[PDB]
Amino acid sequence: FKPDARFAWCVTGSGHLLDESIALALELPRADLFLSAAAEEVLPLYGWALPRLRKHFRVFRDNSASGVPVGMLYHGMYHTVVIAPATSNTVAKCAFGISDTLPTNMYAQAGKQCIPGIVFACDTEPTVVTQSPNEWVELRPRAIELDNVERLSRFEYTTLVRSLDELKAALGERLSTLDL
Amino acid sequence: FKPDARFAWCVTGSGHLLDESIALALELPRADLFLSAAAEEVLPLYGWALPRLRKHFRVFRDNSASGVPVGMLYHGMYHTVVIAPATSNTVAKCAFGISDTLPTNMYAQAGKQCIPGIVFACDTEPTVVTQSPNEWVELRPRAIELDNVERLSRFEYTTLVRSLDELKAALGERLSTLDL
Amino acid sequence: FKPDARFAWCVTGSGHLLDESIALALELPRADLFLSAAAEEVLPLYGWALPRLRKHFRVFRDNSASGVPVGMLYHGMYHTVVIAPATSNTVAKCAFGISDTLPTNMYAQAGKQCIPGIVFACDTEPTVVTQSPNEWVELRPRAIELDNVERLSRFEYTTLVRSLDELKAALGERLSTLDL
Amino acid sequence: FKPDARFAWCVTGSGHLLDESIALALELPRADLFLSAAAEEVLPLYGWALPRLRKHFRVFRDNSASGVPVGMLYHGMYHTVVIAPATSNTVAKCAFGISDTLPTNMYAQAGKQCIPGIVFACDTEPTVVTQSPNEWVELRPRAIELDNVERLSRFEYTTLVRSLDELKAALGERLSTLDL
Amino acid sequence: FKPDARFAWCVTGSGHLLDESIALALELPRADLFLSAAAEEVLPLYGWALPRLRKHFRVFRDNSASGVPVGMLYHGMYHTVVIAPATSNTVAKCAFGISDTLPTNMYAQAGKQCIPGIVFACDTEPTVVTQSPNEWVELRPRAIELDNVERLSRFEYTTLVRSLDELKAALGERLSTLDL
Amino acid sequence: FKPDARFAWCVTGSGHLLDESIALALELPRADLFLSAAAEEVLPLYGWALPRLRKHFRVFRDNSASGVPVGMLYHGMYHTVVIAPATSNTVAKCAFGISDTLPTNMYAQAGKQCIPGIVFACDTEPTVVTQSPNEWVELRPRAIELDNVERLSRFEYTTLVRSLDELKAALGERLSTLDL
Ligand SMILES: Cc1cc2nc3c(=O)[nH]c(=O)nc-3n(C[C@H](O)[C@H](O)[C@H](O)COP(=O)(O)O)c2cc1C
Ligand SMILES: Cc1cc2nc3c(=O)[nH]c(=O)nc-3n(C[C@H](O)[C@H](O)[C@H](O)COP(=O)(O)O)c2cc1C
Ligand SMILES: Cc1cc2nc3c(=O)[nH]c(=O)nc-3n(C[C@H](O)[C@H](O)[C@H](O)COP(=O)(O)O)c2cc1C
Ligand SMILES: Cc1cc2nc3c(=O)[nH]c(=O)nc-3n(C[C@H](O)[C@H](O)[C@H](O)COP(=O)(O)O)c2cc1C
Ligand SMILES: Cc1cc2nc3c(=O)[nH]c(=O)nc-3n(C[C@H](O)[C@H](O)[C@H](O)COP(=O)(O)O)c2cc1C
Ligand SMILES: Cc1cc2nc3c(=O)[nH]c(=O)nc-3n(C[C@H](O)[C@H](O)[C@H](O)COP(=O)(O)O)c2cc1C
Ligand SMILES: Cc1cc2nc3c(=O)[nH]c(=O)nc-3n(C[C@H](O)[C@H](O)[C@H](O)COP(=O)(O)O)c2cc1C
Ligand SMILES: Cc1cc2nc3c(=O)[nH]c(=O)nc-3n(C[C@H](O)[C@H](O)[C@H](O)COP(=O)(O)O)c2cc1C
Ligand SMILES: Cc1cc2nc3c(=O)[nH]c(=O)nc-3n(C[C@H](O)[C@H](O)[C@H](O)COP(=O)(O)O)c2cc1C
Ligand SMILES: Cc1cc2nc3c(=O)[nH]c(=O)nc-3n(C[C@H](O)[C@H](O)[C@H](O)COP(=O)(O)O)c2cc1C
Ligand SMILES: Cc1cc2nc3c(=O)[nH]c(=O)nc-3n(C[C@H](O)[C@H](O)[C@H](O)COP(=O)(O)O)c2cc1C
Ligand SMILES: Cc1cc2nc3c(=O)[nH]c(=O)nc-3n(C[C@H](O)[C@H](O)[C@H](O)COP(=O)(O)O)c2cc1C
Repeated sequence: FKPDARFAWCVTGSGHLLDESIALALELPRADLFLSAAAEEVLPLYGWALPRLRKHFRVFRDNSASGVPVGMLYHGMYHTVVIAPATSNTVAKCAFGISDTLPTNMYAQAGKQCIPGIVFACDTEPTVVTQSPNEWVELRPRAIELDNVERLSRFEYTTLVRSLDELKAALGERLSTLDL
Repeated sequence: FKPDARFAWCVTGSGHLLDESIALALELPRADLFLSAAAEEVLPLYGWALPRLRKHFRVFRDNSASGVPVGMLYHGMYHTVVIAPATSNTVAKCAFGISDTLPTNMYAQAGKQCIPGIVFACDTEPTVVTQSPNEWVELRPRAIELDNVERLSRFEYTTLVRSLDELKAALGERLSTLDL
Repeated sequence: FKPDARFAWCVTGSGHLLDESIALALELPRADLFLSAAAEEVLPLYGWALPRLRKHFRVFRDNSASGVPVGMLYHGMYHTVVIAPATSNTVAKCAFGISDTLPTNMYAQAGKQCIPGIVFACDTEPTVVTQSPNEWVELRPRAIELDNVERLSRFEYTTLVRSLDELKAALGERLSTLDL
Repeated sequence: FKPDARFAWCVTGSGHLLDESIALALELPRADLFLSAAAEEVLPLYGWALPRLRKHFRVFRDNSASGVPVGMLYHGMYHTVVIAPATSNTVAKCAFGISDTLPTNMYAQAGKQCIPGIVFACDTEPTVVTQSPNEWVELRPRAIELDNVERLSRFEYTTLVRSLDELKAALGERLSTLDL
Repeated sequence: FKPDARFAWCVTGSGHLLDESIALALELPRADLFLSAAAEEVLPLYGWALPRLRKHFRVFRDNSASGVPVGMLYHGMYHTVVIAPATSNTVAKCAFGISDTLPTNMYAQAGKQCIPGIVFACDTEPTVVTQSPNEWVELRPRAIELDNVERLSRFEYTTLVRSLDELKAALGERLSTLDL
Repeated sequence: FKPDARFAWCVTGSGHLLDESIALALELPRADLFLSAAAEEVLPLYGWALPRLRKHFRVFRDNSASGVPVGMLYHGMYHTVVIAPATSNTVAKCAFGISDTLPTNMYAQAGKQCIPGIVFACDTEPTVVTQSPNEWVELRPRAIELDNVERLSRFEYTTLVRSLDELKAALGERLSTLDL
């Protein structure tokens, strides 16, 4: 990798722990953001519109079908790919080798080049989504979500994490490895 | 249970997600706190000294060897027992039927009376503990921690949860069941 | 054993059949009582405060972390160890080789010296606890209680009994063996 | 670890080979002692009262329920945890992930942080305890003691040793690794 | 069942826990007694002669070969059949479908009509029978007694209980079911 | 055996725990020493030259190819054979039925006559041998040593012990059996 290589932090269209995920990315020494089309829609709804993101990050939008920004991986510009948060959709696509979004292309190309990937899968446990003070909706991962997490966790050069704490740990191990 | 039955929320000597756990307890309609001896030492270190807790809760300290406050379970005063956060130590004791602290006695007696228990086990995944801005310690659960979580998760009338989100979901299901 | 060796009768913090257990101990030719910390709290609630016990027995309280009174086993002063009643907690500790109370230390040290132990396990069957004339609570042993009884029943030099009648029988066999 | 990191040598309430264990600790370049409550009672009976220990060691007593001194592990102050001698009780607690004493908390926290532990289990073989010149008591480990030693010996980052000689060897290997 | 349906409490010729069994029957809201021929002989020997029983109960003697009083089951007069205490003899007869006494006919006819039966089997554990202050006889259940208890415990609409405590629990569950 | 029968204590050319082994032999009521050729060379190096040994013991040197002193076993002069310490070499020879030294002949002939043998095998665990204050050598038993210990431990009339404590226990049991 180049001496000043960076984290490639991909964001998908997940509202789940989105703010906390960006908060962690903010703590990293050098990271650029790579968005899916859905992320670009979802991020403004949770406090992270593009103009705010660009105060802190270089931000690459998903505006090509071929995933043109992934070409930077060939130039040693990114030492690690992160997907956080990862929608169930993106976990499914990664697990089956589908790459038709910027984050799934970044992940697949990283793997082909033996670049470490860290994937924060957010559908491993039940959760609660509230609308009013005394009304809420419980979400429960389905068999397919759980199976896809298991599938992806077995991938080469991939650390699948299931919580913010574990994401922090994976990032910390990567930083230690890179002597950063 | 009595018409005005409450949550029995037990706290153990865990700094891990302690503040967020108390925050959830604060949201419940009626809950009393039951501390281990270690909790009484640890809680003040993280912003929850007894005088602050007592502004919001009835608080029972672990000051008897026999677990005298557990007698209230026999009077239909508590419809649910929670342990959150639960130290690895308390998960181990619960898993093997040891009850020599107020929280482990509350849990065991609940089970014998078929009162639902919800246990927030905090040692299921790696995590990071920081001391200085650029120095930190990674913790990793051992086989025994993982095995004990598996053991306890199989207990009658017990919902073992592994995250704050899942704890919220379990609490929400309980509230729905009780029509609260 | 010394010519005038005695029964070492350990009491734990169990209200269950406590009065009947002490009644049986009273019938034995020479027995001393060894209490857990919880027993010292529970016994007065059921008619057996320390001053009443001391009219009939030498009574050893659990007031050392190391279980100092157990040293008397090394001097041939006790030919038999009894635990009656035994809490689920003490059955669990005995079953896993934990000895951090006077009764569990007495039991473990007895075993290491091949001194017969008799353990009255009180959580083998459902029971009823009453509060008012027409209101009561049913207790039901959990899998862990049943499993721990099975575990402990297999121990060397150990007779696990599940009723007062069977405790009487075990005591009677011991008396016959000792020609008392 | 810090440049001047030390051995964390835990002592439990075992009279067995206690004097020889302290003798070995005395030979180590830098070691602090961490006592259980039972150790504090037992040590004076065998020639090692606290004032004598403190001529040679920093000594931490077990005077908190939460195991406050273990916090020093997070600061890289101890490169190794030793438990020697280890009572059957402490071996049992370690084997099942119970940590409610200073030594068992030191051991568990070491493991979670991948700090090497060395445990001198003293109940692996029959032994003789004498009272008078021509009278003595044979002790024999029970199945549960032997099983617990086997269990603990399989733990991550743990070297279970069964003799003083093997403890010396383990310490020597650790010193060689640390280039001390 | 009729609105004022009763317990049909059968007594067999067992001296074992007979007084305590009648004591429990006395606590039930509405119960009639149904005796075997042997019960009629044994009951007076233990404090419960027919005239004393009839101060508290309607009492049906076993004075017909066909078990004429069992006809009352067809009229919805009894919501539950109890046998307590049950001799080994009556447990054996029930287990093999033999009905040639009033209690065994009550039990079999209850089963055919899907009326719940509760059977207190008294030969599951060793016990002691005393004659003089320092002389006694130990009884031990044989394989056939243990096997027959296992057999009967599997019967439809049957709760086999092995202690007074468990009998109380079964009765309590029945009362709760019947909203009594 | 003769009324004044003795222990036949064999010594091999082991420096390991040699001084402590002789110390135990000194405590026995009546024991004679039987040396291998290697023992006669090694003993003076560790404080036990023949003239010192002969102040306390009758000492038989290995100065015949046929093991002439073993003839005393035929005359009921020795009730027990001990080998302590036993070199790996002597454990190997005993395990395979080789008897071409005084100790291995004493052991084999004892076995053929059903005379109890106690063998202190010293190669069951790693150990440390020091030369200078800060330099030492670790020894580790090989598979063949461990296998041979297992083999010999299965021999008729043989108690294989792996520590000084266990040797003391075996000797104590023998003394108790012989009412000495
Ligand atoms: C269309 C939509 C889909 C969502 N899907 C998920 C999901 O798959 N998993 C999840 O944990 N939360 C999901 N959420 C919840 C958001 O991530 C987040 O919690 C936020 O509070 C949304 O609030 P709201 O759905 O009530 O409008 C979803 C929200 C929306 C609007
Ligand atoms: C406000 C909002 C919040 C959402 N949150 C989630 C979520 O937390 N997890 C999830 O799997 N999908 C969530 N979705 C649905 C995804 O955006 C949707 O599946 C999309 O196709 C994901 O595409 P992507 O994986 O390429 O980013 C959300 C949708 C909306 C509109
Ligand atoms: C003695 C001690 C034990 C701890 N044990 C754990 C643990 O088992 N699991 C965990 O997630 N955090 C553990 N922590 C971390 C605290 O829960 C919490 O994260 C806090 O930040 C402690 O900061 P500090 O250890 O650096 O002093 C422990 C902290 C201390 C002092
Ligand atoms: C400041 C501090 C923080 C701690 N945090 C944790 C923790 O997050 N998880 C854990 O298993 N133990 C933690 N410990 C250790 C426990 O307090 C210790 O094991 C204690 O025996 C637990 O007892 P309890 O389960 O009855 O509450 C901590 C200790 C201290 C002093
Ligand atoms: C805190 C507490 C725990 C008890 N635990 C048990 C138990 O595990 N098993 C049991 O048979 N009885 C148990 N009991 C019941 C007492 O042993 C005894 O039956 C007595 O009647 C207690 O009355 P009470 O609980 O209504 O106050 C418990 C009672 C209390 C107060
Ligand atoms: C009034 C009272 C009665 C209790 N009765 C029982 C009981 O019958 N059985 C039981 O397992 N625990 C019972 N407990 C709970 C035990 O006292 C508790 O588990 C304690 O930790 C036991 O410690 P020990 O085994 O060392 O004596 C009771 C507690 C109280 C306050
Ligand atoms: C209460 C007590 C418990 C003991 N437990 C053990 C033990 O579990 N294992 C052991 O090898 N020695 C044990 N010992 C023996 C001491 O560790 C030590 O050998 C010392 O000589 C004790 O002498 P004494 O028991 O005759 O008073 C115990 C001694 C006492 C007093
Ligand atoms: C004088 C004395 C010596 C003891 N020696 C031993 C011993 O050698 N081994 C052992 O397992 N227990 C021994 N015990 C019993 C332990 O001290 C007891 O089990 C205690 O609960 C251990 O607690 P700990 O493991 O936290 O230190 C001894 C007790 C006394 C009073
Ligand atoms: C003929 C006879 C048979 C008995 N059978 C039993 C029995 O099978 N099981 C039992 O627990 N007790 C049995 N007992 C004991 C009585 O139920 C009861 O305990 C009473 O104390 C009888 O005293 P006794 O036999 O010494 O005369 C029997 C007693 C007698 C006389
Ligand atoms: C005084 C006395 C007490 C008895 N106690 C018992 C007993 O406790 N258990 C038992 O199985 N048989 C006992 N028997 C024997 C039974 O009465 C005998 O087996 C009889 O045939 C039982 O008939 P039944 O089951 O129809 O009532 C006792 C007999 C007598 C005379
Ligand atoms: C030739 C020789 C062989 C030895 N073999 C062993 C052995 O097989 N096992 C052992 O525990 N010690 C062995 N030792 C060590 C001695 O038994 C003893 O520990 C003593 O301290 C020897 O010191 P030194 O070897 O440094 O000269 C041996 C020593 C020597 C000189
Ligand atoms: C000073 C010295 C110490 C020795 N210590 C040991 C020892 O501790 N264990 C061992 O297996 N061999 C040891 N040996 C090697 C044995 O003496 C050697 O294998 C010899 O052949 C043993 O013969 P033996 O079994 O008939 O006595 C030592 C040798 C020397 C010179």
